[PDB]
Amino acid sequence: NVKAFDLIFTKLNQLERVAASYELKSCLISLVSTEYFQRFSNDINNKVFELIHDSNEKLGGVLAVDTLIDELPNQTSRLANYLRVLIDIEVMRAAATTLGKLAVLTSEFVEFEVKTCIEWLTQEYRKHASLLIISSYPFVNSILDNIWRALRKLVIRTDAAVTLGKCLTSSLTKKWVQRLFNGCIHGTLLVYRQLVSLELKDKYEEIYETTMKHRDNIIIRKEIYAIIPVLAADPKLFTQKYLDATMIHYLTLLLSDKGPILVSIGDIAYHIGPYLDAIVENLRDGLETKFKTRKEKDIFYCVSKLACAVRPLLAKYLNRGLLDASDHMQETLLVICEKISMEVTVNEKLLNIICLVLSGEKFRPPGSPTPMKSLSSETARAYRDQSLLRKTGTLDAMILRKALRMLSDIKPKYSLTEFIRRVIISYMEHDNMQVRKLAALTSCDLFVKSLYALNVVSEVLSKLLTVAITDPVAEIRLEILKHLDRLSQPDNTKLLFMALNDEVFAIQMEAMKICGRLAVIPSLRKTLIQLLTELKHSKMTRKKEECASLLCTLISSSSDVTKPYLEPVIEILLPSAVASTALKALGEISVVGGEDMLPFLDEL
Amino acid sequence: LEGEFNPHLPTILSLFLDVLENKKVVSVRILKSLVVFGPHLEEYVHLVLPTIIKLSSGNLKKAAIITIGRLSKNNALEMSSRIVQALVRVLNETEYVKATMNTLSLLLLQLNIDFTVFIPVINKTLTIYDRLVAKLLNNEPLPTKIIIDKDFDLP
Repeated sequence: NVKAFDLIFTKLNQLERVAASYELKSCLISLVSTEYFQRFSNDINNKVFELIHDSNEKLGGVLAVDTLIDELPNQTSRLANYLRVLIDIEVMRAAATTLGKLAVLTSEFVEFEVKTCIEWLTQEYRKHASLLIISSYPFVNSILDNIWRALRKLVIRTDAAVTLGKCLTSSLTKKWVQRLFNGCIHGTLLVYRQLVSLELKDKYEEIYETTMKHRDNIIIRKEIYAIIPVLAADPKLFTQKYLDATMIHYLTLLLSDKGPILVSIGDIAYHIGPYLDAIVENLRDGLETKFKTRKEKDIFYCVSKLACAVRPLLAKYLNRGLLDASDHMQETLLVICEKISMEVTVNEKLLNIICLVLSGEKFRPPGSPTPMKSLSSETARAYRDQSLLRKTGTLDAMILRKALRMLSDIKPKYSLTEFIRRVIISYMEHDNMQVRKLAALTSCDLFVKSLYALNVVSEVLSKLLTVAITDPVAEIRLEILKHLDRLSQPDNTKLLFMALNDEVFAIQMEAMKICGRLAVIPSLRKTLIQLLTELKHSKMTRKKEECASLLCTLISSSSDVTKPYLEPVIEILLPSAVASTALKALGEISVVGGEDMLPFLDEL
Repeated sequence: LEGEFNPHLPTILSLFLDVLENKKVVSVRILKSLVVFGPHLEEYVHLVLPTIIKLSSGNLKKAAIITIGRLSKNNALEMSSRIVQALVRVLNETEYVKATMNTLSLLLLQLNIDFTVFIPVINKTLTIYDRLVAKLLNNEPLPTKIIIDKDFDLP
């Protein structure tokens, strides 16, 4: 049972699997058995993982760390399994893992300098490990010696470096000391300039000097200087302006294309301007055609991030340009949103293939994966839907409907959920629509055919109301569905919303009694669910039914689980024989708080 | 016959309790006494029934389950759709026997609800009488025809 989902997790796509499975595992574990089972098993899988390392082991292990978290045993199993799993990316894996596990500085600093200098003798991910760990002048000196040994990977070294530089942010003097020192290598000066210009007069001066120098080994210096220039960003601004324009026009046209374009983008972010804007428009044209020849618009992204400007001419020019160019659509979405309104509304009206107003024709069978560069058509499905969500932000209805039907099944979730939320926030009102309601509930019961249906029910319940009211034959079908699928608790709340006018409460009471006589442990779980249902129901009565039921629950107070608790809770909530039960139960639970404490809270 | 509804029902609870507890005798007497009950109000019982049924003393046990259920039912639309999904998924051993038992079960208990079938139309993929009565219905009603599938029901 528990072992099942355990192995399922550990084995682990893999990531999310192990994640959710382990989450549920430790959660449902609910703290001679518990201790034993948990410790033994989990630690066995800690060794098992540390040996097995792919990353199934790793992932699930770190998950177990977080779960066991949510100090002695902590750091114990931490260093144990981590070092057992640590001398690809498993380095950074256990790095971050143990990092948050510890602090999210002794044995920490110990093993830090130890293993770091260990792999540093010819280290990096270990440096960054202890960096994030010790993150939120031992750091100063450590980092000094480290950066020495390693630099002259240098990436992860730079990670630990910027991490320390951050952590300190007196020490500014030691930092500026090491700064002038290194200032007195490619990767070295790269990381240096980066962290520095991110987080001083002649600092920035000599920066601009060496940087603009190397500006006029390629991509290395490209990114180094670029990152430096933006971070350090009037005299600075003007020197940066000149060097920027220079290198920009240099690279484009001549790799360095986007990079200098990126540095310029960051400058604009820091920042006729319309000349540079039209130049940026041509550059964006060629860049779109660059990713197109490739197939990157990130420049357009950062440019949008810079400001709103250049007016509808250049604005809509580039709009049409990039719109005709995978989250670039999303980036563009955010951009156009941040822009103004005109082009926003425009692209909103685009909707691609195949949608527009007018008209009441060409709806259902799209049906037409019209290729362009074409597809496997499914990309494009996840993306059809994503894009749909974005554009959203009868024709609407019909289109979205047919769509949702088609791409929900099959396979992957998507459409149904999407169009669900969509039409949800779309219509009603929609003052008088038969079709809206009908199709809505239609898709609803359609959903009755997993968790999709659940969250769908959430959205639906949100929408509600007189719709679901008219439903009530079909909503009764929905009530059946509610009963059936477990867990089934999900349905409960939904059902609760359905009250007033309906004939429900009869059937409700049915279910109630059913649970009552049902009076095993899983049946107790479902029972609790039912209790909750009663709570949420919050309709009224059946008075004495409620009384006797409550009595049954009172019997059920003994042993079991917090089910009994919440049972009393909800019971009370709605809304006397009171005393005897009350006193006995309560006082007990008080005495009995240790250890349930669900029980005590309930009692309250 | 009927008494009490309750005296039965709790005793019925003891019974299903035993039922959950692979002795073929279990399954046999199970489906048997199931049919014996017939009407009416046993509900949680009926779920456990659908539940115990969802376990798939063997396949044929589960088949007979589906049958007896259909009979005594001829509501829960809940457990209906539930076990519907169950078997129809099991639907790509019993697969023949299952095809019949489930087809029949459906026709029996169903429909007036096009939903179930419509889904099950898809879910089927992969068987006639079911389909026949289904489309027939889709056009317009028709009684009986279930006698074909099963018989007793022995008084």
